[PDB]
Amino acid sequence: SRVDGGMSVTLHTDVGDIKIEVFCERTPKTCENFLALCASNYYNGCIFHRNIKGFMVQTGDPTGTGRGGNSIWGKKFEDEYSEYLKHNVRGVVSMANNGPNTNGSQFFITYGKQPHLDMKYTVFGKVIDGLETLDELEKLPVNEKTYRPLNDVHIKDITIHANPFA
Amino acid sequence: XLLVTAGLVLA
Repeated sequence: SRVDGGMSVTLHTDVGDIKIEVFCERTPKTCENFLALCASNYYNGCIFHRNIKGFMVQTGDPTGTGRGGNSIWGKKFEDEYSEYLKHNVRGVVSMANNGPNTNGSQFFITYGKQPHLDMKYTVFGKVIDGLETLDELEKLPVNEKTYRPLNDVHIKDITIHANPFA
Repeated sequence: XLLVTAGLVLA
């Protein structure tokens, strides 16, 4: 009888690595979509187009505008909520959206507790390692009415990790 | 306010 520690990915950014555990047991579709886009190089070259100190940093848009991106299936998909998955700590990873069931590819990472998002945005991950990298991202000189970082900071490429207990 | 949308950014 073996154990499966599940899948996780490491975001290789211009300012460091961020390792994210992906809750594939709870949010299956969100999990497969994230892993698939990650493997297709979809996020390679993506910048964090909106960084709000104390709130969250958002990315996942190839176009870099703020209204781009889509799912591996090429069509927005349903939300996946769980009463045990909440924006209660610094480092939760969730899917941005424009209302119920409009999940595509954009996602964000919280800089702290953000209870008003619970049950409104699908949380599918958590930063397990590389918290340092999050601090660098937060204290980044940004615009002021757009929060667009002054200097572009990208996600160079992504490493997918398999079951740690294989 | 503090929302995470994709396109129409609101307050």
